Amino acid sequence: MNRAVQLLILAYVIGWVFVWEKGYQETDSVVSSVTTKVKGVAVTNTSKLGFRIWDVADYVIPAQEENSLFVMTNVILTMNQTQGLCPEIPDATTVCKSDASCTAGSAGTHSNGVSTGRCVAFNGSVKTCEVAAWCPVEDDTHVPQPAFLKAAENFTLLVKNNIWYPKFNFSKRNILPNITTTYLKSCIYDAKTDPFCPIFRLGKIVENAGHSFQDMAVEGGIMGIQVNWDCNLDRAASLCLPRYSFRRLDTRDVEHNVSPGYNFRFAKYYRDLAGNEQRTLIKAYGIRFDIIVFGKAGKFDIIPTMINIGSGLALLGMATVLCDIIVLYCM
Amino acid sequence: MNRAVQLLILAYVIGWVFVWEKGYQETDSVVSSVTTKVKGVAVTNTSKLGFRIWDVADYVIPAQEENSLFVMTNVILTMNQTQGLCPEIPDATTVCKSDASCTAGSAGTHSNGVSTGRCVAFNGSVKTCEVAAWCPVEDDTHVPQPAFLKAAENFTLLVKNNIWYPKFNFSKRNILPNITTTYLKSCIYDAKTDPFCPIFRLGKIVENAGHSFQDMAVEGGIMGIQVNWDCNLDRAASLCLPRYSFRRLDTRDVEHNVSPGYNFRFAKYYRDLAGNEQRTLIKAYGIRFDIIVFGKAGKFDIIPTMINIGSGLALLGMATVLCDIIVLYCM
Amino acid sequence: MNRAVQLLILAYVIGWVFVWEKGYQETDSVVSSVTTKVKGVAVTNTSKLGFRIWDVADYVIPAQEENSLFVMTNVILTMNQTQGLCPEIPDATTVCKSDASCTAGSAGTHSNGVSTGRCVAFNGSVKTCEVAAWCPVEDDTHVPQPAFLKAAENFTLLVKNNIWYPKFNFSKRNILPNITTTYLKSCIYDAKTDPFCPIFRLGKIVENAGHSFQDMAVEGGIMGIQVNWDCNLDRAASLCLPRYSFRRLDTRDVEHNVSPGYNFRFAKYYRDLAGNEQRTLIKAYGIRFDIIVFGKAGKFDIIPTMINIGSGLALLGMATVLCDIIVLYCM
Ligand SMILES: *[C@@H]1O[C@H](CO)[C@@H](O[C@@H]2O[C@H](CO)[C@@H](O[C@@H]3O[C@H](CO)[C@@H](O)[C@H](O)[C@@H]3O)[C@H](O)[C@H]2NC(C)=O)[C@H](O)[C@H]1NC(C)=O
Ligand SMILES: *[C@@H]1O[C@H](CO)[C@@H](O[C@@H]2O[C@H](CO)[C@@H](O[C@@H]3O[C@H](CO)[C@@H](O)[C@H](O)[C@@H]3O)[C@H](O)[C@H]2NC(C)=O)[C@H](O)[C@H]1NC(C)=O
Ligand SMILES: *[C@@H]1O[C@H](CO)[C@@H](O[C@@H]2O[C@H](CO)[C@@H](O[C@@H]3O[C@H](CO)[C@@H](O)[C@H](O)[C@@H]3O)[C@H](O)[C@H]2NC(C)=O)[C@H](O)[C@H]1NC(C)=O
Ligand SMILES: Nc1ncnc2c1ncn2[C@@H]1O[C@H](COP(=O)(O)OP(=O)(O)OP(=O)(O)O)[C@@H](O)[C@H]1O
Ligand SMILES: Nc1ncnc2c1ncn2[C@@H]1O[C@H](COP(=O)(O)OP(=O)(O)OP(=O)(O)O)[C@@H](O)[C@H]1O
Ligand SMILES: Nc1ncnc2c1ncn2[C@@H]1O[C@H](COP(=O)(O)OP(=O)(O)OP(=O)(O)O)[C@@H](O)[C@H]1O
Ligand SMILES: *[C@@H]1O[C@H](CO)[C@@H](O[C@@H]2O[C@H](CO)[C@@H](O)[C@H](O)[C@H]2NC(C)=O)[C@H](O)[C@H]1NC(C)=O
Ligand SMILES: *[C@@H]1O[C@H](CO)[C@@H](O[C@@H]2O[C@H](CO)[C@@H](O)[C@H](O)[C@H]2NC(C)=O)[C@H](O)[C@H]1NC(C)=O
Ligand SMILES: *[C@@H]1O[C@H](CO)[C@@H](O[C@@H]2O[C@H](CO)[C@@H](O)[C@H](O)[C@H]2NC(C)=O)[C@H](O)[C@H]1NC(C)=O
Ligand SMILES: *[C@@H]1O[C@H](CO)[C@@H](O[C@@H]2O[C@H](CO)[C@@H](O)[C@H](O)[C@H]2NC(C)=O)[C@H](O)[C@H]1NC(C)=O
Ligand SMILES: *[C@@H]1O[C@H](CO)[C@@H](O[C@@H]2O[C@H](CO)[C@@H](O)[C@H](O)[C@H]2NC(C)=O)[C@H](O)[C@H]1NC(C)=O
Ligand SMILES: *[C@@H]1O[C@H](CO)[C@@H](O[C@@H]2O[C@H](CO)[C@@H](O)[C@H](O)[C@H]2NC(C)=O)[C@H](O)[C@H]1NC(C)=O
Ligand SMILES: *[C@@H]1O[C@H](CO)[C@@H](O)[C@H](O)[C@H]1NC(C)=O
Ligand SMILES: *[C@@H]1O[C@H](CO)[C@@H](O)[C@H](O)[C@H]1NC(C)=O
Ligand SMILES: *[C@@H]1O[C@H](CO)[C@@H](O)[C@H](O)[C@H]1NC(C)=O
Ligand SMILES: *[C@@H]1O[C@H](CO)[C@@H](O)[C@H](O)[C@H]1NC(C)=O
Ligand SMILES: *[C@@H]1O[C@H](CO)[C@@H](O)[C@H](O)[C@H]1NC(C)=O
Ligand SMILES: *[C@@H]1O[C@H](CO)[C@@H](O)[C@H](O)[C@H]1NC(C)=O
Ligand SMILES: *[C@@H]1O[C@H](CO)[C@@H](O)[C@H](O)[C@H]1NC(C)=O
Ligand SMILES: *[C@@H]1O[C@H](CO)[C@@H](O)[C@H](O)[C@H]1NC(C)=O
Ligand SMILES: *[C@@H]1O[C@H](CO)[C@@H](O)[C@H](O)[C@H]1NC(C)=O
Ligand SMILES: [Mg+2]
Ligand SMILES: [Mg+2]
Ligand SMILES: [Mg+2]
Repeated sequence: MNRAVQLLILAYVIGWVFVWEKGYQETDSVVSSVTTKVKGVAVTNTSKLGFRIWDVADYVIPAQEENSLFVMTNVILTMNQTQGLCPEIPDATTVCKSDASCTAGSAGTHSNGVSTGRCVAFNGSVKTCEVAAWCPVEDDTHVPQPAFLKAAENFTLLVKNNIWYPKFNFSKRNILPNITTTYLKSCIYDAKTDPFCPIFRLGKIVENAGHSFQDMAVEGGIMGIQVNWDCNLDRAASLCLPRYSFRRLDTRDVEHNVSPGYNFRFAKYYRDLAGNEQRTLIKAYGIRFDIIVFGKAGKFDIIPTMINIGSGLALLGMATVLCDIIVLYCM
Repeated sequence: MNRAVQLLILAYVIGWVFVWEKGYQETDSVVSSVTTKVKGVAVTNTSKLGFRIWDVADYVIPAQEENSLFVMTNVILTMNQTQGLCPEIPDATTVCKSDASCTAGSAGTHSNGVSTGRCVAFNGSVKTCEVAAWCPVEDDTHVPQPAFLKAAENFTLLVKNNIWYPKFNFSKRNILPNITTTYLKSCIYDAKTDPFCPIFRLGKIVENAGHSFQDMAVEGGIMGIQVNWDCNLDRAASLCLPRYSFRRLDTRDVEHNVSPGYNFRFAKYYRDLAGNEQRTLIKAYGIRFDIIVFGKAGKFDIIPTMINIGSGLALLGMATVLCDIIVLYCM
Repeated sequence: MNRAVQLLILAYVIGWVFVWEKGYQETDSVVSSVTTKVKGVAVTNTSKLGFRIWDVADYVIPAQEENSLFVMTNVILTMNQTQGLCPEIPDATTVCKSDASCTAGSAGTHSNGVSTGRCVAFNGSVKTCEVAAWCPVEDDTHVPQPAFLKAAENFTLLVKNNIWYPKFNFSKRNILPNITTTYLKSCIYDAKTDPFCPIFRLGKIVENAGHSFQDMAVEGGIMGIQVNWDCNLDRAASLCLPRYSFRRLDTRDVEHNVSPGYNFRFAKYYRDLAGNEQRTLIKAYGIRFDIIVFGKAGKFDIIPTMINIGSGLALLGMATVLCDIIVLYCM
């Protein structure tokens, strides 16, 4: 029976290690560079803003990032803001009846300005505390619904991924060598029809993750594009191909709805004829697209092979002899 | 005694491996997304700049980043810069007595413009070489002390961290489900009183790292916020909690004081009525806050358990039999 | 012979493990922070743009990044763009003979505006479809050659790298303590003469990677600066030194030339006296410099040493006894 036992061990070393686990290969991780470009135009003709055009230079903030990009889907605008004194937005906290309620220097965390201790009139019927800030102050109580830039559902995104394995002298990109300019000009990614077109539609990205673009566009969120490289360098180089998957990354609270979506504030600065600073305040809601790249390569190397061989041999002998010892003890 | 030896080995496999090392669990790394928001307003009434307001759109450059943010604490401003010809800032190098000293095209690395080979008068008493640049040139010899935006010590920062373990289908955020909006509106992190409030005060961040905010605010630096997730997925999901620690990341030289702090330059561009380009040059000193997230999860899996079991068995037999061989040789 | 065999095993444990592999050391990975600064000025006197000055605030977009930076080398400018109606750039697709060819709402992915269904005259001889966009539309058919900002070859880049090993309480930077301000003011990196000056010239960076800066500057690309830390903490702290290498990261297609270089679009916004929005559209070509830091440290620890010792002992006995068993079977 010893011979039988030793054989099973031989099976383990040959089938599970060298074949199943490819113990004959050396492994390495990937170094990746990602660049993105978005195309699409949105047109709005609201009464307050008039006729507006939104192109790539308008809704992508900033122009370029690393492994990420942000696309604006909803917006609140405050134009003609100047440094001075103004009343606050009326609420349960800022409403005052006299100067006694207001305290000078009450610069809280949520106050967009520094209170001057004076109770001034926001309009004819309400009176609020006066602050020193950019005036008039922003009113963000009514987020637009549906999204202001809901046409972003039909925008397209090109992902250019350059991967490099420093150990094996192997580099390539996700734009395959058999892709032409004519094909790249009019291709949209699909898992079945165009699995290697590197151009994705944003609405399709959100839908493939199991969500709805129009629901997510009102307040924003985080979407994760996962690129996977599983290349065996013993094969041809044309068989090292990427795989794409999508997942929503921001966790949503439905019991309390604490801190939903994703937004930030930025401004565009101007000057008048007199030289005074002026600005437009922009509260931007939108979706951030993170590109996550995983990849490992394998190439045949003699060292790992030999190491495993020795281990298997040792293992076999030890086991067989262990079995022999146990058999005599049982006898 | 063989029985005794085999027993000790049994102890090793049961106590150190399965229990202490949790060999019965499969492990995975974390995928994290970090978003930040800063609140706070600073007011200055200097003579040169007049009355100014600094809000989040003014001192955070750029509006949003990935795993990082920059807050301005000190500033030098050069307003009304136009492209043309101007003298350099007087020093030991730019001061000239005649056009012979100046050489045309002497565009060095530290020259903010290209020298035209002419010696012009900086003012009535000093004469410096003429350059072609944005004029007038910046004078950064006197860094303001104390910091211009020293009120940034009292600003607050919200950190939103979304973590995902791809292997186990587990995702959550650092804003716990038992945190409400009322609590989040007025909470400040403290290791003892509020260990899970995700809002930190910048001065407290710098102080908890063993430093002083006012000293660091004059020239800037790098501060590292470390988030640690140590979650055992066999337990309840509410026990996967983050831990926060802080450390200053920029190494300071005190023997020579070579390249201290952290600063960069950026500009705001304007136009006049005639269409000529005009700009304000801004040299910004401040602190960069890097968010570093570490996390590993563990969940029970049968494979690792069995593997360890086999190893322990093998080990035991081999050892016991090794001891038996050694005993006979000693005899 | 048993004694001989056991001896060879002793050699393995002593020479390959403890000495060659340093099994007596505990290992750790690095946490790195990278900051960059670029110096250099370019002057152009083209007929369309007039006299222009390009300083660090003009060609670095954005002002600061994380582990990366972008330097502009070529540019196409479209000034005085306003929202309205204008014809498209003539080509094989936009040229129309009547309003029947144009379809209203034909907002494609490659259309910079939304077609209004009208065929208007681009100039006296050609007629193209009308779109609603920022007008006039950009004409990017003729990329300037040689590069507009080809003087960027002589710009210099300072890399400040702060590394930290959390396990061993060891931190330092790539600006060595024996580097002075006088040396840092006028040093350029060279592998033989100045191997530790942290200031690199961009043209030299591209040349050391095996390429030409002027060829790469017309359309741009990605360049990778690799920093390597190989520190043995048992030695003196002054011997933990960085090593620099360079590699081009963007893969180029020469058979089809699909998606070459690297570029993006951004705008500068202005207002007129009447309050209408106006902008300058900028298509920027340039090189992105990615800083990649690898580092592992080793310090003596008793645990790893003991573990290896035990393994070696076990190994020796098992092997020697395995050989003894095999010998009797052969007999
Ligand atoms: C360029 O080379 C790539 C190879 O990386 C070609 O990809 C191939 O694309 C076709 C069409 O999408 C795939 O066929 C598919 O087969 C599945 C069944 O396996 C079927 O369900 C689909 O409907 C489709 O017929 C093919 O699998 C894929 N090759 C792979 C994945 O290795 C691509 O077509 C080439 N393009 C050109 C223009 O030559
Ligand atoms: C929401 O759930 C968290 C659980 O993750 C609650 O955290 C708990 O907070 C309290 C109060 O800060 C901690 O009590 C502390 O105990 C230490 C001694 O261990 C003491 O020195 C402190 O002064 C304080 O009393 C408690 O340990 C902590 N739970 C943990 C760490 O598991 C939080 O209170 C909950 N919030 C609400 C509003 O229910
Ligand atoms: C500051 O300390 C560093 C040590 O990290 C000094 O680096 C040393 O620089 C010199 C000059 O570049 C190197 O000498 C070189 O030797 C090779 C042969 O090994 C030769 O081919 C070169 O032409 C050059 O002579 C030296 O190896 C290097 N030390 C190392 C690498 O450990 C640096 O010089 C110090 N600076 C000052 C101002 O003291
Ligand atoms: N840096 C900060 N300091 C203190 N509170 C903050 C900070 N950032 C956000 N908050 C508060 O946390 C809550 C949820 O944050 P969130 O930004 O998602 O909501 P929000 O309505 O967009 O916040 P806000 O409009 O006040 O900027 C808000 O009530 C907000 O006031
Ligand atoms: N890209 C660069 N090329 C050459 N020298 C540089 C570069 N960046 C910085 N330096 C020099 O390195 C030294 C230290 O850098 P650091 O930026 O910290 O000081 P600094 O006074 O803020 O620099 P500067 O004001 O000239 O921009 C300075 O003397 C600076 O001139
Ligand atoms: N987001 C996108 N959606 C669709 N097509 C795209 C997108 N980004 C780029 N492309 C197309 O891919 C091709 C190669 O991209 P690339 O940007 O390198 O060339 P380009 O001439 O600079 O592109 P363009 O000038 O149209 O912005 C171009 O024909 C471009 O139109
Ligand atoms: C995105 O594009 C699709 C297709 O171009 C739009 O879907 C069509 O929209 C038109 C009106 O523009 C409707 O008449 C059609 O019934 C829609 N469906 C189809 C199948 O054609 C879609 O509305 C666009 N999304 C936007 C603009 O947000
Ligand atoms: C890693 O791969 C690159 C790409 O093949 C090699 O670059 C070649 O380098 C030689 C000598 O420097 C040149 O003659 C070739 O023209 C280069 N090829 C290309 C495509 O540019 C590089 O040498 C490889 N590295 C090593 C260590 O062999
Ligand atoms: C940050 O805020 C604290 C508390 O609001 C300030 O500390 C107080 O400042 C006032 C003046 O504004 C003094 O009268 C008090 O004596 C200070 N201490 C206390 C305990 O109240 C602090 O000055 C602020 N830091 C700034 C503005 O840089
Ligand atoms: C990973 O976890 C998510 C979250 O639980 C799973 O998403 C569910 O998917 C099913 C089918 O697609 C839906 O019916 C549920 O509504 C989803 N849940 C939520 C909360 O959105 C996802 O299926 C899991 N992945 C796998 C492979 O099981
Ligand atoms: C980068 O700088 C070098 C040296 O400063 C320039 O090379 C010289 O340029 C001058 C003209 O400015 C020529 O007369 C010399 O013959 C060039 N060579 C040498 C060795 O001096 C180089 O032209 C610059 N590159 C630019 C401006 O793109
Ligand atoms: C890690 O290293 C730092 C730097 O040496 C240590 O910081 C010292 O901390 C003590 C007590 O907090 C201070 O008295 C020293 O002045 C600090 N040194 C410096 C240079 O700032 C830190 O304590 C170390 N960490 C541990 C756990 O020992
Ligand atoms: C925008 O809407 C107004 C109101 O109907 C209309 O008068 C105007 O012509 C529209 N804009 C354009 C560019 O047609
Ligand atoms: C003043 O403003 C508040 C808040 O928007 C509003 O409720 C109130 O009706 C306004 N009063 C008048 C007279 O417009
Ligand atoms: C800047 O200077 C020009 C003249 O050089 C002047 O016309 C303009 O008003 C100035 N701008 C400001 C903001 O003072
Ligand atoms: C700023 O200081 C000046 C000088 O004291 C003062 O006249 C002015 O009123 C101050 N600004 C404001 C908004 O009060
Ligand atoms: C000219 O400027 C230099 C440098 O700031 C200064 O030292 C000198 O006193 C100035 N001369 C006059 C007359 O203002
Ligand atoms: C841009 O054109 C408008 C008229 O369309 C003109 O008033 C303005 O002066 C121009 N701007 C520049 C910078 O030439
Ligand atoms: C730019 O070139 C023109 C044309 O030769 C010249 O008149 C002008 O003086 C040049 N610019 C400068 C600043 O000299
Ligand atoms: C009109 O523009 C097209 C495209 O640039 C050009 O080919 C053509 O010669 C132009 N016609 C006239 C009359 O300028
Ligand atoms: C903003 O308001 C000022 C007066 O406060 C006015 O002079 C200016 O024209 C306004 N700007 C716009 C764009 O309406
Ligand atoms: Mg709000
Ligand atoms: Mg300086
Ligand atoms: Mg084009």
